[PDB]
Formats: sequence, C-alpha cells, structure tokens
Amino acid sequence: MTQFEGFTNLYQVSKTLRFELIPQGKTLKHIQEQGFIEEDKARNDHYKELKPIIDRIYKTYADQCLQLVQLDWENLSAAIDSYRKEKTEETRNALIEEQATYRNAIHDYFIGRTDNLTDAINKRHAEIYKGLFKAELFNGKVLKQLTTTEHENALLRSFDKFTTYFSGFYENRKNVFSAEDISTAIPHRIVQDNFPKFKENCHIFTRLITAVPSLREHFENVKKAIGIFVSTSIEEVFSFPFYNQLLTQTQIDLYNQLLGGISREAGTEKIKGLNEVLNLAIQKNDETAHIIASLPHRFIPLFKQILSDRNTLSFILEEFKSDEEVIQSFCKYKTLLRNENVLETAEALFNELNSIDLTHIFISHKKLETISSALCDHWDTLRNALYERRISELTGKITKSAKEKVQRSLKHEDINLQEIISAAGKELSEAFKQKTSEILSHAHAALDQPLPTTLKKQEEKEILKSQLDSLLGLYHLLDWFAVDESNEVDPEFSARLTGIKLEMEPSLSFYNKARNYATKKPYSVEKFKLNFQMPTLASGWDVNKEKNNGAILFVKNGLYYLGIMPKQKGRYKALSFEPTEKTSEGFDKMYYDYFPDAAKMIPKCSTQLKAVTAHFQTHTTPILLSNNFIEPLEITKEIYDLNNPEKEPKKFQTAYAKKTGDQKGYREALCKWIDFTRDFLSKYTKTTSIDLSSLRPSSQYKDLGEYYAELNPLLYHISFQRIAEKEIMDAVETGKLYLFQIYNKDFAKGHHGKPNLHTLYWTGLFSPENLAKTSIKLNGQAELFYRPKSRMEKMLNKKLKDQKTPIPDTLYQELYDYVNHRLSHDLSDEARALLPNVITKEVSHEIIKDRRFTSDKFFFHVPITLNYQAANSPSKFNQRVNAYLKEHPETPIIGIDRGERNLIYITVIDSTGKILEQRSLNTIQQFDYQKKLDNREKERVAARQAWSVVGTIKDLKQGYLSQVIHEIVDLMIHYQAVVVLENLAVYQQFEKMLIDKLNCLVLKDYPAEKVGGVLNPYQLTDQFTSFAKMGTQSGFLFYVPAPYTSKIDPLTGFVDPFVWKTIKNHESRKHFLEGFDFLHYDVKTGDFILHFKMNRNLSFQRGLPGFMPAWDIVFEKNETQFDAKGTPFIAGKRIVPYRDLYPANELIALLEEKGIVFRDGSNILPKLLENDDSHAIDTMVALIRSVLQMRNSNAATGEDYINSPVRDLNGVCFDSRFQNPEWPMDADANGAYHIALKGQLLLNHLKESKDLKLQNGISNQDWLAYIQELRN
RNA sequence: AAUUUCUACUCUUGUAGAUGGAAAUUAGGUGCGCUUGGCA
DNA sequence: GCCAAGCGCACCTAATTTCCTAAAGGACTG
DNA sequence: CAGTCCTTTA
Ligand code: NA
Repeated sequence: MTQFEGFTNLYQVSKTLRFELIPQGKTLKHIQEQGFIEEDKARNDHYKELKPIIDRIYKTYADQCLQLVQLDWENLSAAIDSYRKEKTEETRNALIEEQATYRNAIHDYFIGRTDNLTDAINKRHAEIYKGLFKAELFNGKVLKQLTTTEHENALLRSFDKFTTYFSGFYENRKNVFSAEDISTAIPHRIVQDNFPKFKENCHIFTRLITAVPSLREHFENVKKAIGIFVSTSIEEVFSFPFYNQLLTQTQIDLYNQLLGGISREAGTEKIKGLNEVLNLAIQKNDETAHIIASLPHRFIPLFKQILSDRNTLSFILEEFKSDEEVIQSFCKYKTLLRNENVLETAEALFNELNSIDLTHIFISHKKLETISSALCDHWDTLRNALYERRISELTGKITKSAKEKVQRSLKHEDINLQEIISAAGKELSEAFKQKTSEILSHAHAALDQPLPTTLKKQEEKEILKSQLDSLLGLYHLLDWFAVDESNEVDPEFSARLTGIKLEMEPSLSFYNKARNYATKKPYSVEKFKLNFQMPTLASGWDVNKEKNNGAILFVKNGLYYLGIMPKQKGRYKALSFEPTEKTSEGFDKMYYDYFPDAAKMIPKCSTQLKAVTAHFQTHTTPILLSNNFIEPLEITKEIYDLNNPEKEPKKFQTAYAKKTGDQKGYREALCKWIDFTRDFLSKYTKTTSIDLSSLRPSSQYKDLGEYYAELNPLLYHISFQRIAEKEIMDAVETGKLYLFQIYNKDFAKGHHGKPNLHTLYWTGLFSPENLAKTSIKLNGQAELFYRPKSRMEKMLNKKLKDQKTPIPDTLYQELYDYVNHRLSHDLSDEARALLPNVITKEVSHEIIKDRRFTSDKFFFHVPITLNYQAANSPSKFNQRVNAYLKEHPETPIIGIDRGERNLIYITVIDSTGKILEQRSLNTIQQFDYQKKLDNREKERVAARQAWSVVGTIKDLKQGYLSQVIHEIVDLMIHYQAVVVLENLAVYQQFEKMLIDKLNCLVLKDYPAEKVGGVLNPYQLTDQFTSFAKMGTQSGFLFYVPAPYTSKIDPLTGFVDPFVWKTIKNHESRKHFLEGFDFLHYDVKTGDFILHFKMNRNLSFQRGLPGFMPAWDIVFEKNETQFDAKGTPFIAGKRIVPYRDLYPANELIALLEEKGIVFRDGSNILPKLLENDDSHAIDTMVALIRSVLQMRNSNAATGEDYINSPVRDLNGVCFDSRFQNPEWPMDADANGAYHIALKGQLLLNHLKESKDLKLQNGISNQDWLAYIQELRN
C-alpha cells in the first residue's frame, strides 16, 4: 500500500551552489604581492588565444577522415521508412540500433578500425587519435603527422607543466568524435541530423520532377549557372551515393548554396537557388503553380559540421575597425558631397519635372508599389488607377481577357510619370512635391550638420544614424526611376540622374558598414578562473589531496570558511594542521574521507593495473598485490577476464543477461565479481576500516547496479576536528594559507528572515543529522572566480500606504522626483491625489543600484548531491507513480495551458471532472508580468531599430516563471495532484523549470526530518535527461495533445466536425446542405434547430465521428442575458472577420428576403435548395459556419468566450459569458479545463488496465469519443 | 531600493520566492540592409 | 504597407553533452 | 635514484 510521502530518495540530484568569498586578514595583501590574480587572467587569455589554434588539429584531422567515408545508406533509409510506416516499438529499436551501427562506421574512420581502409592508413589514424586528447597535442607530433609559428610556440609553452588546464576541454573534444547518441558529435550529425534531411530532399526532388518534368532541366540550369558540382548531374546529387560527398563543411556549404543561392554586394541582383526558383514558379499563379504548390516545394538545408568553419561564396562587407574610422571616412565622403554639389544637382533635377515632358520620365515597376504606399492611401491605389485608365482606352468589346492583359502588363513594365499623374489626379503631384522636398531638406540639413567627436554616448550614435537615414532616403528616392535603356529616357535627365545616382551609391554600403559597428556589444568585464599556480585547485576535498588540491573548509561559530594553500617558493609543503581539544579557540576543520565510484575505482586500483594486465598477457598463474593493501589481494585470470572480456558486454552486466539469456551464467559472474570487490574493499588502505556489514550476501544481489547503489553511500564520510586559532592566524600572516568566508545574504549581520533554498542545502549538508546519515554530499571540482568592478536624499515605496496596491509606473517616477524636490514642472492631478496615501523612507544609509558590480569580489562555486542514499538513476519511476495513482483514484488534476491572451492559465479539477479552481497567471502578487514582459519586448525591438543597447529579457522571464513554479507546486502538494501540460517560449521554459523543481523538491518551512525537508526532498518527476529522450509521462507530470482542447464544448464535448477547405464552390455548398436532415424554427423557445447525423457529409468532415450519432445545432435566439455580475450580452453572438454577427437574426432576415415561410416549424433546407439561389445558399452556409464557431474573440473588446452551438441533454447552451465559476470563464480556461481532462483520460484508462504502463499518446477520435460518452 | 545570481520588494544596514555550475558545441529567434517576385 | 524564397550583418536565447575524483602513471627535478 | 608533482585513468 503506497503513500504520497513515499516519493522520496529515489535518485541522486546534483546542484551547484554559489557564494561570495570575503578575504580575511592579510589574505588579500599576499595575493597582490604574489601576482596570482594578474597571472590568472594572463593564463586565461592565453587559453582563449590558443584554443582556436589547437582546434586546427581537430578540424583538419576530422575533415581528412570524413573525406574517405564511403557507405551504403540504403539500410538506414529502410529503417527510417519502416518506423514512419509502422509506429511500433519494434521498428523504433530497429532504427536506434541501425543508427548506432552507422555512427560506429563513421567512428571507425577516426579511430582506425574500418575494413574500408588498408592497415597502413588504418593504423596511422590510431597513432593520432590516441594522443588526440592529452599532452601529445602540444608536442607538435600530431601536427607533424599533418608547422608552428614563433608566437604559437610561445603560446604552447605558456602551459608548460600546466596542460591540466585543458582538462574539461579534453572532454568537450571527446564529445565531438564520440560514437554515442549525443548531439555534440560528428557521427550523430551525419547519421541522425543531415541524412534524414538529405533523404527527404531526394524524395521532394523526384516527386516534383515526376509531376512537372520541365522542372528537371530548370534545376539543372541553376546548378550549371552557379558552378557547384560540375562533375555531378542534378539527379545524382539527389541520390544516396552523393551523400558520402556531403560530409565536410565545404561540401555542405556548397550544397546549401545550391539551395539558397549566392548574393553579391548589396544593391545588385542575386543568384537564385533551387528554393527561390520553386518560390517564383508558385507565385506565377498559373495551372502549373497550383500543382507545384500542392507538393512539397522547399528543399531542406543541411546542418553544419561540428567545429567546422562556415564558408560562403557571397559577398562579405569590409568591417570598420575603430570608432573614429567611421567618423573620418564618413565625414570624408560627406564633405565630398558638398564639393560635387550633388544636393544642388538633385534639387535641380526634381525641379525640372515641373516643366519638362513627363511622358519620357519613367518609374520602375519594381518601385511602383513602394511609391504608392509612400504617397497614397495604400500600395493598391497607383496600380489600380493605372488599370482603370488603361481599361478606359481599350478598343471594342472589352472582354475579360483584355482586362487580364492590362493586369499582366502593369506587373512588368515601366510607367512614364505622365500616365501616373493623368490616372491618379493632381493630389499625387502634391504628394510627389512634398515627399521630394521633405527628403531633399533632410539630406540638405544633414550634410551641413557636423558629426560628433566620438561614438561613446548613445546621443552621438543617434545623430550618426539620423544623417545616414537622410542619405539613404535620398538614395532610395533616386532608385524610383527606371534605369534600363528599354524606355525612351530623356537625354539630359537620364545622364544627370545616373551621375548623381552613382555618386550616392557608396552611401548604401556606408549605412551597413556603420550599423555593423555601432550596434556591436560594448566591452564588459567577465569573471575568470583562479588557480594560484595549482592545476588541480579545489579538484577534490579528500585528506590525501589537501596538499595537491590546496583547498579545505572550516566552520567557526556558524560561519563557513574556505582555505587555500598556495605553493611556497615553488614547492608544495602540506602545513599539517594539528587537531586539538575542544573549546580551544579555532575553527572546526572538516576532514573529508571519500572513495569515488567503486565501479571504476576498484578496477583502477587493482584489476586494471599495468602490472596486472602485463602479467596476464603471458602467464595464467594468480598475481598478488601488496602496495596499498593491508593484506595481499589476489587477482586470478578468472577475475581479470571478467572485467576484460574482449566481448562488448561484461558477463556480470544486465546487458549480457538480456542479450544472451543464460541466467545461470549471469548470476555466477555477478556473484564472483561482488565477492572480489568485497575482498578488495577489506584490504585497500582507503576502505579496509570501513564497516560494510550492512551489505547483504553477494548471491542475493540481482544486478550490479543495485549493489553499487548500496555500496557507494558507505564510501563517503565527513567529520570535523577543532584546530588551533593561533595556528591559522600564523598561516594567514605568513601567506601559507589564504582564508575566505563563504558568504551570502543569509550570513549578513542584520539577517533575520528565512534563508535562501541553496543555503538550507548548505547548512543541512553540515547539520549533525546529515553527518551521521548522509543525505547531501559535498562534491569536488569546485571553482573560484574573480570578477572586477563593472559599474559606477529620499526614497519612495512602490506600494501605497496599504501594502497591497502599487503605484503605477507612470506615476511612480513622477512622485519620486517630487518628494526629492527635483521635479521641474507642476505635479499631475492623480499623482497629487495619491500624495497623502504614499509611504516615504528617509535615507539612513546609502542603497546603491548594482552594488556588487561596483567593487572587486571573489566567488565560490561548489557542487553538491542530494538524495545520496539513492541510486544514480531511478528504475521504473513512472510505474512507481502509476502504482500510486491506481491506489488513489481521487487524485485531482492541475491542467496548465498556454493561452492566447494569457501567458499561463491553470485549471484544477478533481478526479471526476468538477472544476475546483481556475486562474490566469498573467499577474501574481499584484504585479502584471504580462504587460511588463510585453513592454520589455517592445523596448528591445525599438532598441535594435535605434542602434541602442538591446538588453535582456531572459532574466525577467525566469523571475516570472519562478513565481509561477512556486504557485504550481503549492497547488500540487496541497492537492497531492497530477500536473498535465501540452505536448509540443515562455511555455517551453516553464516546462523545464517545473520538471527540475520536482526532480528534487525542498520546502524551506518543512523540518529536515519530514518528507519535503532538506534531508528528505520530494521527487515527483522522472530524472531529467533531455527533451528528445522524454516521453508522454514524467512522474506526476503528463503531456497531452493540444488539438480539440479550446474549440470544444465543455457541456457536451462537441466540436466543429466539418473542414471548410472542402466546402469551396456552389455545388459543394449545395451537397453540404443536403447532408442535414432538417432546419426549422422553434416557436416556443424562439431559436432555430439544425439536425445533423454524423454519418452524413462524410466528404466534408475531418474523419472524427466522436460518440454521438447526431447533433441538434441551434441558432440561439439573440436575447440579452446577464452574467453572475449583471453585465449584459447577446445570446448566440458571433465574432467573425472584425465584425459582430448575430446568426439567428441574420437568418430571419435572409428568409424574409426570400419570402420563405418558417414560423410554422417547416423544414427550410428543401425550400432553399429547390429555389436554388446562389447568393442565399452561400449565406446560409456561412451562417452555419458562424454558429459552429464557439471560440469568439476580439482583442479590442477584450472578448474571448466559448459559446456552444449544440444543446446538451439538460437543455443548456454553454456560454462562458454567464461567468459561472463551476465552468470555464473564457476560452483559455476552456483549454486548461480540457487539458486536465485529457490527463483524466490517461488516469481513467490506467485503472481499467492490468499493467502499470500508461498509454502513449491520445488520438483525437479516442479523446472525442471518451469526452462525449461522459457528458451524454 | 541593497542580493552567489535573478525577479518582485522595503515595519527590518535587509524582506519573499526561485536558482546546475563550468566548459564546449549546435540550433533557432529578433532587428536592419539588400535581391527577385506575390498581394486575388 | 504586407508577405514568400533567399543573402549579409548586429546581438539574444536555449538545447545538449561532459565533469563534479582519489589514485595510478610517469615525466621532471636536485 | 627517489622524491615530487603534473598528467591520466577506471
Ligand atoms: Na530570505
């Protein structure tokens, strides 16, 4: 029998804590004298300079290995097809194995174990890959297999006797060449990223060529016109064998540029690619265009190779290199425009247009729509005015063919200025005159305005952009005129225009060159890693490593301290601190005794020793180890062969038992290995004294992971011993010990409130109850940072005299300027009405914005592990949760939904579907986070347009979501409920933050001993790995599809069954109305009733029969109803593209226009069909579509309600405008309600099942039939 | 309007909630400029 | 003005991998 | 030569 408090201590969770370090005594002084911080940055900067140089070895070697790859991808394609064909778990595992096989085939080119290459070439790669992740990179040996310059050689020697600084970097480069299913790797990018894209490209290609064969020669011309793949036809680049030549970045770039085309410098025609050719063919809007548009018509570009440098054949602008370079160069080009008098020449040309012949001044067709939008009401007016005047001068019977010829002519021909004026009216000339002088005056007012001295201030950046906008505005104006000699251009005008047009041409690149520099991020100060010339600083906390790592911890009178022991005179000298009797003044110094993962440390210290492996290469006799063993440990060939099988799975692993299938052999090898580890642990110096009597006999462990999950907690112990006070002050004065105080806001002197959750982890780690039984472990590989300084009366409360209501942001800064007596104008009306109810604080001490960044500070990052008694990973976590849910049928459900007018909307229901609580999370704690987020995004968009600093919105999102995470888990724990989400910005981040919080949930008000306390965290969600590897369920979290959660009637489950893309023409609309049985007027109730059988109109439905065989759709009588607050609204009102529609009144109007008698309950449909009015039937169909549109919304009105078109078995038509709290209050509440109900389906189907496995996915038909069977 | 850091704060030289760091890679987005076209 | 398919640039955002180590191994020093 | 200490490991 399970309980809710049983979901604790199920798997380990690792977190990192951050603190500030406060130097003590002479600590800060000795560091400045030894130059540690100075050389820590220099070594940091040498790393950043050397990293790209070292990457040349990886990039070159990886690129060289990928050039010889030749594989047959036919098997991989068949596994992809079979998984898309049948969605069974057998085809998934077949594809996963097939991908792993191909990843290893690529990996064998790196390590040199592929049968495709000869032994001489195959062995040469192994000699490189061996020393590819250690100090052999710096020998130049690997580069000798593939010449260093003096500065590079000087950079290599900067890490002499210090190559451990690249320790984590070595792991990042193993992630590049790894064969595992990790996205950081090259084999994964080839097999699972680019090939499915390339395989899809081949299918898109052949489908287009078969339907439109003319597209074949057209694609071939694009390939020949660019010059890519000259030795390969267009059909072969869309065949599988060519993908072997698409494994390097240069080939991937050429492949992507065949799809995307090539751009020259700005302002010139671009080389089109395959996707642009298809896009233009569709925009012709002919019969062929509709066929191409029906098929897939966009090839997918391949992803880049890992670590590779992207190449492009397009033009890259020259980058301005300094601040004054843009001022000196622009002012030089700016002062050149005065001497040439290009403004006076331009002002004279546009003044010529008042008297010269305008029938020879031509406007470009590529600019006609832009000019129409800049001088007239819309882009349409000019093209339409020319259309009407040209139709006005056609000859004879103006057919519709002659009109289409006039339309097509206006798309691709230059119009003379006279025909535009004669067709648009005199008001265009006034618009042309006003716009021309407006642009000319701004350019004239900008050439004489001097540039600033520097670009330091934003006000100086603005005037540079303002003058460039005026220059680009004149450059834009000149491009209005046609340049092609196909038109009869004026002799003098075309020569003078082309002259000043080419003299304004460099201004376009100056705009882009200036923006590419002025919008660059300013230099900011960043924290950097400290080492104190110790390559393994704070690597581990063990007592055997205190001299090597030079880091220990103290706790004195509730305060925590970090001690650093630097090298004295370039030599290590472990200043042995002497434990002393208690009560003597000093610090409780921690003694950290730890033996790491036994799965690797025991083989490392015994069975994998070089002497053991070498001995068993020749001899079969046992070998006895004596070094670091209190008694000799025996290694037999039977034991050595178990951990060195030469078969991929070791015989004591579950993989061997699951692959082979012999339980007699598996349980024998498992028992013989556990007995060997017990023999090791009893004799090894680090573990011989550890009492392991709690471990059960070896033959009782079912698998090895279960044994290691019980052994590792016994290999870690922490204890404290008092140290002499006088001994540390000596070690601090001499400089042999640097002492800091591990500090945060909860250790300030004035601190008196609740602690931060991270500090409860910290104090709980060192609580005496945790030292006896370890729940939280202190982990190694900590880091120290040093970030320099970054930045450089009366105060006002944000809330009123009552603490609940806040001052609006528009009135806060105005009141703060007033109480400080620095407001330079009259105080506004409402701000003066809020004056008496305002709370003012007197500045008793300076409170400085961003105080941490104004001074230099040290920082300390240390990782910990919670739930240390549990295993590293859980086993059957979802099945453990589902076992609880079957024993707790009344577990409520919390449905979280992403709304259209709400960031997050939640709805809590009980086990039977009744709503218990519904709320929008746009605002929480009386703060509108939606408006703040939306106003922040507007500011960031305007910042990019104004070349200002953009800023950060991710810090505002996390702060909002944290308040959301707090509110959701409270509802989760109070209700012991299940959270349901949508299956796929603000919502994606909320999902991860919710899983992480429930992976290791600690409530700061619970006592440490209780479930939920710091020593017994809650674990409600499955262990997070990645989003791709996650399924439908993660513990108490569930994911359901979003379709049919909003536009669904919460009283019946009804949805709109028809797809309106198929009801397109008159004959289809007539057959659609013939599928309905009757439509008549109810005299008593006053509304219309439309009866529809679900088995009719099958060609117009979405294929979802649901559960009801028929439905009574009603045209609700447009009465005036009132909600629970007395606010009026019209029943049946619909909002369509917006306008308000009243269908029942619009229907009565239609029937009276046709004289159709309906007040006798007569069936109306046969009368409309027999009369066969084209306009009346199309209106009748539109009315039905409006009635079936439940979700009616208009942003300006604030409306977003659900109004059901069907009446339930209880005679009610649901309308969220009644504001009944028992039911959804709007459309977003209706989504969250039905999301929780989709999760209820999963829990309802779990109890009827005999297994503990949830059903994967919810089909729309199973959901509609389920929810309709319930409500009817 | 102070913070390991973030958000919201101020009866309190601080309060409430949250907080996996670092390294590495990749993908996407926003804005601007430009090219060819579409806007029934 | 909007939109489509692209290209160049500026910066912002997030997903996914690794480690969270004492001790063996061995190159260098005195 | 063996101690020291950075490098590399399971
Ligand atoms: Na607090």
